Amino acid sequence: DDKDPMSAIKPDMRIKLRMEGNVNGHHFVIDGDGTGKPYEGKQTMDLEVKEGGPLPFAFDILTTAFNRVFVKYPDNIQDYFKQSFPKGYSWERSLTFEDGGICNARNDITMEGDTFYNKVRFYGTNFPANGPVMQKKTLKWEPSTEKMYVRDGVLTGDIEMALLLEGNAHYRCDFRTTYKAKEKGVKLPGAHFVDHAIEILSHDKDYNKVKLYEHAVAHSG
Repeated sequence: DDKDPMSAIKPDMRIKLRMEGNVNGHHFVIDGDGTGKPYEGKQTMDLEVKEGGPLPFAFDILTTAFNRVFVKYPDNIQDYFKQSFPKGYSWERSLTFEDGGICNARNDITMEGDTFYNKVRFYGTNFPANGPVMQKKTLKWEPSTEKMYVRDGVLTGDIEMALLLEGNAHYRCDFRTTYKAKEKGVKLPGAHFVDHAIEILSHDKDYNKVKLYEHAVAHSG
């Protein structure tokens, strides 16, 4: 062990992002600019809708597609994401909501110097016209625990999410993310959990500009 552990992943990195896709036929393009500390499991991002604004659907369904490199991994758990760089990795995610709405998100994450670049694509469909997503009745994603494990040789993360709605109601969704490193020799980690909390710090009236924050910590049992 004579190599620099932070030779690729610096304690303070920048994040550049561009999201492209549509939800129920409404195309949009959102840019992302923020920083974060990977070893502390924190990241902040200033978002701006460049096309398709104002979004006719809830902005909360997109926040989780706006990088597990910002996870505070203990020394007894293999960090599959921090060992994915400088080359990077990518993930594919499916979001299955309780009223039939289904989304497919993916992000190709590369590293150029001190900046994380993200090529995000978000495609949602089957959302009911009177549902809380199209009617914009959501408030926040509840903090929740993602479970990491190896499924058929690929690092998989399932979690049961929940969106707080207006009127003391909840709107649940089931996530399934597959994380693949571009170097196919990166050692897969063991089964562990990732407690995370995502929230919108500030936003304008039409959600054209959003300041997003996320905090995540990894642990086992």
